[PDB]
Amino acid sequence: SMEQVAMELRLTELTRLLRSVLDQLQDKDPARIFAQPVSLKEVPDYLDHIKHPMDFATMRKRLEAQGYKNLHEFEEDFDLIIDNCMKYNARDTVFYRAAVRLRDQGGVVLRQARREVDSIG
Repeated sequence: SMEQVAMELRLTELTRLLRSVLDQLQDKDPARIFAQPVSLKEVPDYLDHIKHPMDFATMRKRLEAQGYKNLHEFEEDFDLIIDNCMKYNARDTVFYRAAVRLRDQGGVVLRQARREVDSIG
């Protein structure tokens, strides 16, 4: 149907916008602390602590399969990155501090992405 195609073009366009958001958020992590999944070889107890691990590479895989239907889903995954780190790591660590900085810097990016998603439809 033409309607199914139109819906597919919208998903494609949302995918484009989310890729640009993802790039901008990941620039706010120049240490690449959140680039890859926490290694279960190096942190063997991690899944006893954190039930839904998340990282930028895993988001990027989802994004490229057009697996985010809306901005809310993408923000949920970004929030898991931050929130997981802030639970596993103590306040006095470079990890926790990186998460706070990412949260604070990313909020600005996400605020204008929400306006763009709404605006363009």
